[PDB]
Parts: sequence; C-alpha cells; structure tokens
Amino acid sequence: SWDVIKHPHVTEKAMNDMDFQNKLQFAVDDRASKGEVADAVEEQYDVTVEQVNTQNTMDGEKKAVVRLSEDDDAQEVASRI
Amino acid sequence: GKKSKATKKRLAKLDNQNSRVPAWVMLKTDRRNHKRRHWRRNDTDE
Amino acid sequence: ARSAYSYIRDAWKNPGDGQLAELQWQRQQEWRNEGAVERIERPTRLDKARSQGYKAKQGVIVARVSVRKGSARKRRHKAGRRSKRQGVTRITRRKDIQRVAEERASRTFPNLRVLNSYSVGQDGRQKWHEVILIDPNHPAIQNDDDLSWICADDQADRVFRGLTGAGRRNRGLSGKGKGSEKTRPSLRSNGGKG
Amino acid sequence: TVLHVQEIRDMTPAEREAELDDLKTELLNARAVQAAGGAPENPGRIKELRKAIARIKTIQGEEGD
Amino acid sequence: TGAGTPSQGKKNTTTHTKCRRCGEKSYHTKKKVCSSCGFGKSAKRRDYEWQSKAGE
RNA sequence: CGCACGGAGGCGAAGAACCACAGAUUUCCGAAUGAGAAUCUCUAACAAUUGCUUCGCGCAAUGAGGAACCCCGAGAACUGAAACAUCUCAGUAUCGGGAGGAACAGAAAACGCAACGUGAUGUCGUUAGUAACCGCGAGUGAACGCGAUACAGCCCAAAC
RNA sequence: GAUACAGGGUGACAACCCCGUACUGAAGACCAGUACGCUGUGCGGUAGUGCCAGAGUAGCGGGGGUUGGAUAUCCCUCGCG
RNA sequence: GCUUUACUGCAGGCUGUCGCUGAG
Ligand SMILES: [Cl-]
Ligand SMILES: [Cl-]
Ligand SMILES: [K+]
Ligand SMILES: [Mg+2]
Ligand SMILES: [Mg+2]
Ligand SMILES: [Mg+2]
Ligand SMILES: [Mg+2]
Ligand SMILES: [Mg+2]
Ligand SMILES: [Mg+2]
Ligand SMILES: [Mg+2]
Ligand SMILES: [Mg+2]
Ligand SMILES: [Mg+2]
Ligand SMILES: [Mg+2]
Ligand code: NA
Ligand code: NA
Ligand code: NA
Ligand code: NA
Ligand code: NA
Ligand code: NA
Ligand code: NA
Ligand code: NA
Ligand code: NA
Ligand code: NA
Ligand code: NA
Ligand code: NA
Ligand SMILES: [Sr+2]
Ligand SMILES: [Sr+2]
Ligand SMILES: [Sr+2]
Ligand SMILES: [Sr+2]
Ligand SMILES: [Sr+2]
Ligand SMILES: [Sr+2]
Ligand SMILES: [Sr+2]
Ligand SMILES: [Sr+2]
Ligand SMILES: [Sr+2]
Repeated sequence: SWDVIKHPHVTEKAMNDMDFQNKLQFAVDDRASKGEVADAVEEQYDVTVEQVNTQNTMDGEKKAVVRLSEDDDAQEVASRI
Repeated sequence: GKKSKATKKRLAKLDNQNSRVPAWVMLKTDRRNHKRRHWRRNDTDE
Repeated sequence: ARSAYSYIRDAWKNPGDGQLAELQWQRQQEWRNEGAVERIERPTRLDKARSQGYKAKQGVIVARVSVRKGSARKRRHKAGRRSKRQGVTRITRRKDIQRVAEERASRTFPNLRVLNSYSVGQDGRQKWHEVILIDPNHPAIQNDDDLSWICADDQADRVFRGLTGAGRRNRGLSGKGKGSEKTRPSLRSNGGKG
Repeated sequence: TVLHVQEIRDMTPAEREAELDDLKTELLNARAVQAAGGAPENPGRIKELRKAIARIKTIQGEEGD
Repeated sequence: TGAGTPSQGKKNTTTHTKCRRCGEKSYHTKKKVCSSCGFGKSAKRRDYEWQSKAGE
C-alpha cells in the first residue's frame, strides 16, 4: 500500500513560502488528491491545513504547496523534522 | 502541444536518463553514457 | 421386437415421402426464420442422435445449424494467374457443409466440445444439420463411463482439428487399405495430397 | 540489526502496528534530512529501516494480522 | 511546389505514438491501431512468417 | 553489501553472504474482462459467448502466450519444359483456425507374395525410381510384402 | 601417488601447489500413477429362434479439385438413390 | 504498360434444363 507524503520539498522557493506565506512544500504520491494531501499533513504534524495547491512536476512526482492556519507556524514545523 | 499525465512521466524519465555516468562509477570500474539524447539533434517517442 | 426408434429411422430414409414430407414442409418455414445456430431442447432424429452418442443427461447439448448450399464463395484473382488457377465458379471447398456446420456450432458454444452431427434436411438455398455438443466440465459427464473421454485435454477443440466422425470421413480416413495411402495418419504428413 | 525476526514474533498484533508506524516515521524523518542533504547522516540505517518494515509486514501476514 | 524539401514543412501531425500494449512508437493515434503488435485490431499479437526467412 | 576494484556507512558467531526447496510481497498497461483511454481516468463489475443452475454471475468454461514440431482449412509466382497454355516449381511460400508435450493414426465392410496365407496404428530399412501418371515431352511417382522398432486391445447404438 | 597421467587454475612446459579427475556413496527429476501385486465382475460351449445390428448412407449420374491411381486415388458440389 | 476480328482462358450478361416446387 502506498503512502501519501513521500518527503518534504526543501529548496529556496520552498523556504520563501515558509518564511513569508506560511506554506510547507511536499513531494507527494501522484495518485493523491488535494484533500488526501490535506488530511495526511494534519495527521502527521498536528496542524490545520487551509489550502493545498498541487503540480505534476517534470520529475515524475507530484509537488504540493500546503498552507497552514495562523495558529500554526511553518518554520517551527520544518525545524523539528 | 498539450501533454497528458503519462506523456509527462515519460518525458520526465527521458530527461533523467540524460544525466552523466557519476564520477564514482569511473573509479569503481577503473575507467560513457550511450543513451545521450539532445533535444535538437535527437528525437524522442510520440 | 422393433424399437420405437426404428420408426424414426425408417421415416428419415425418405424425407420427401409420407408424414415427414408434410412435417418438413412446415418445420422449414420456422427454421428459415430462425438463426444461424439454434439450441434445441430435443433432437429431431432421436434414433440418429442416440446412435451417435446422445444421452438425455446434463451437459449434453443439441443445436441446429444452417449453412448455405453450393460451391465456394470465391473471389476472382487480382493479380497474374495461369489459366488453370483463374477459376471462380467451379471451385468447391475441401470441407463439406456438415463440417462447416459443426465448426459454427462449436464457436457459438466455446466451452463445449463437438461429439457428432447429422443432417435434418435442406430447401433450395441452405442445408440444416443438428450438432450434439458436450460439456467437458460438468460432473454429470466427468463420471459417465461412455462419454468421459471427451473431457481429456487432447480433446480440446476436436472439431477444428478434424477429430469428428464427419472430420475423419472428409479427410479420407474411412478405408483402411487401398486408396488411403495419402490420407493416413494425416493429410499434412503426406504432403497435402489426399 | 537492532530488530530481529524473533523479537517481532514475541510482539502482539497491536505492538507490531505501533512499531510499524514508529519505523515509518523514522524513515520519513530520514528521507527529510536526505531531502536537505545533511551531514550527520547514517547511510546504513535508512537501508535497515526499509528491511525492518518488510520484516514486520511479513510477520503480520504469517500470523494473520 | 516541389514534392521534396518544400513539402516537408507541413509535417506537424502526430500519428504514430507509444503503444499501451507493446511499448513501440507504432500506435496510430488517428486509427487507434498499432502497426507493430496489432493493438486495437486484434486480441492476438501481430506476428507474420515473412518477418524471418522461410526456413528460419 | 550484483555487474562495478569509489567514498561514507553498514550487516554478520542472535551464524550474514551464498545455493536448493517452499512461502510472502508482487504498482500500471497487457487475453485485459465495469466503462473509457497512446501505460491514464471515470462511476461496483467473470466484458463477451456458453454450460449447469438454488434462474442470483450462485458454480464453472472459453479468450492470450510458446523455438520449432503437430493437426484442420485457404493457397501463389518467379522457375523448369532451353518459347509456352496442360505439366513443373508445389499442395511449396504465404494466409485463416486449433491441440499437446508430443501431435495425428488405430483394432478391418483390411490385405489379395490367391493362400491349407497375413492379422489394429504410426515409424525406420527395403520393396523402387518398380507399378502408375505425363504436350506419353520435360518431368512426376506409390502400395501389398519383407526385415526392424514398439506392441494392447476395447466402449456404445439396438434387441431383452 | 595412481581404480586418480580428463580438463582448468596458479607470476613460464604442474598427476603429486589449488579446483578437480578414478573409486564409493547421497539427492532430485523423468521413466510412472506405468509394471508387478490386489479387489470386484465373470470367460466359454450346445440346440432352437428371419428378435437386434448406425441412410440421403451403399450405389448411379452432371460439374470440379486432388492423386501414381491409370476405366482401377481421395475429396467437394448439384441431382437421383 | 497498352491494343485487337492473335492463341488460350476467366469474370459478367442473356438463354434452356434440374433442385426449391405445391393443388386442379
Ligand atoms: Cl469442439
Ligand atoms: Cl500376407
Ligand atoms: K507457370
Ligand atoms: Mg492543476
Ligand atoms: Mg537537468
Ligand atoms: Mg505423423
Ligand atoms: Mg477497461
Ligand atoms: Mg512465366
Ligand atoms: Mg521456361
Ligand atoms: Mg518441348
Ligand atoms: Mg507431384
Ligand atoms: Mg495395397
Ligand atoms: Mg495438380
Ligand atoms: Na524525490
Ligand atoms: Na527533437
Ligand atoms: Na467449442
Ligand atoms: Na515475484
Ligand atoms: Na471467467
Ligand atoms: Na448467472
Ligand atoms: Na528456358
Ligand atoms: Na517469355
Ligand atoms: Na501433362
Ligand atoms: Na487426391
Ligand atoms: Na460426383
Ligand atoms: Na511498361
Ligand atoms: Sr529537476
Ligand atoms: Sr531537427
Ligand atoms: Sr480454445
Ligand atoms: Sr499544381
Ligand atoms: Sr497538415
Ligand atoms: Sr478494428
Ligand atoms: Sr501469426
Ligand atoms: Sr500386435
Ligand atoms: Sr453394423
């Protein structure tokens, strides 16, 4: 059985979304929907997801831009992992 | 042209195959990518 | 004494005489409006069916098939051919109409195997044959000491390989001696000269 | 290496399920440090984590969950 | 207009594509039939005796 | 700790590596079977054709593959005949259908060294380039028998 | 040394350096769910009895294919039987 | 390749006959 979250996408553009827009970027499974990516992030990190934006990358994988709520800080979630 | 999800995965693989034989394989075998494809000079499928 | 079966047999010796003449004149009207392969509950010629191997048992199927009368439905040559190979009209197929009927029936019933067949008449444009087919997978047949041979793997698609009685007759295998030099053990082993 | 076949059989169906999620989290957190290209890595442990998850899933099949 | 070089310029149509069944770039996307394996035409794989010499 | 002799690290006396057998896992497309689609997608599926049937896809079957071999159908031409039409190439090439580990054949309405004789069937050697065919041209071409191989004979329909 | 002087490897020509090699022994697969053995059934003979024994068949004719098959191959088709 | 009252054949059309096909 396949897992939803593969690993975090950590690049410079991923950090600009983390420091400024409270968004965490993940490389997810391509069969996973926006709603499934939302649930899995909440169930793994104990955060509240507001919006998920996906893209099927030229690497064969799916990249997900996950926005957290104002109660949660993206920088603090990325530092523990 | 408009690409499908599968066409995108295939083009993605072709790009990954286009990389060089790593520096360490040259040392391990004690001394060449034959599948070197160029976007202009060569032709892909579909 | 005579069997009731012997009377069905004696009627079929002359299908254009007696009560059978009237019966066939009526039946063919319904048959001409029927399909290519029609499964029937009971055989029209019980004597012949039973004589050929039929039993009123589970997994034993009978089906009437209509095949067209006449020679080959041949297309004329579209390239260079010598005079001997330029014919269309007088060419006839090497397989008889009965064998075409058996094959069409076996295809309508992919799981079943052809046991035998017999003629049930003709009109001006077509011929009718009833094919006795058997279910090799039904336990009512796998336990039958008279029919269980048909359950063997090598009996699979027996009709398409000419293993039927009509198959063996059309292959020229009837005679055991003179005349069957190019036919036995097979037409193919003898270079296709039979 | 740290987890043997006998030790997984000494566990209960609920202890295997809990050990499965624990190793999956250690694998995801190892794949996170690899995504950033860290220096205090252990290349042999990330290999053993995959084999250990395979071992638990094999025992879950043998015992009937 | 010449049949050679000037007629080659109009060639931007996609016909033969990667096949779902065999993996060859022979699936005609307009006919929906593979020229290599026969996908779309037959359940059986396209094979012919002339693809080799008679006694081979 | 594959090919593959690197760097880092790791596993192995809790007996690893490696080999044999058995088992687990085994994505998507693929006969491809819920429907569609260039390997993806859309809303519970033996699709289709069949047998049985509790008449419900409940129980089953078929499909496709395989080096060639095998069996059943369709069936050329170059060529040879110093032309060419029958003939020949050849029932060959090629095509359609189908089985198996081998196929097919097979226990005489046989043979017919005519016998006071043989005794299912393949195959091998021979019979023999004989008999037979044939613009009686070029060419084509068996069988019975014999010596071997291996051997094995049986079941229905009907009578009652 | 040898029931082992087959072959290979090893820094150059190796029976005796190493793997093997002869000898002996083990396992699996095939033969084969066969042979042998066994259980059960029951072989056969006399006399009488025209009770039974497979039809578009046997066979004939028209037209074709095929074969060495010639009047005397095998088959298909149409009609008759 | 093409032509035709070249040789030989093959489709096709027309026509008789048999089968389908029966009653007065
Ligand atoms: Cl069959
Ligand atoms: Cl004799
Ligand atoms: K010729
Ligand atoms: Mg989008
Ligand atoms: Mg790149
Ligand atoms: Mg043979
Ligand atoms: Mg589908
Ligand atoms: Mg010529
Ligand atoms: Mg010549
Ligand atoms: Mg001459
Ligand atoms: Mg000849
Ligand atoms: Mg003879
Ligand atoms: Mg001939
Ligand atoms: Na990745
Ligand atoms: Na290009
Ligand atoms: Na069948
Ligand atoms: Na496997
Ligand atoms: Na099925
Ligand atoms: Na059903
Ligand atoms: Na010549
Ligand atoms: Na000439
Ligand atoms: Na001749
Ligand atoms: Na013949
Ligand atoms: Na005739
Ligand atoms: Na010309
Ligand atoms: Sr990239
Ligand atoms: Sr170019
Ligand atoms: Sr079949
Ligand atoms: Sr013009
Ligand atoms: Sr165009
Ligand atoms: Sr089609
Ligand atoms: Sr083929
Ligand atoms: Sr014998
Ligand atoms: Sr008899």
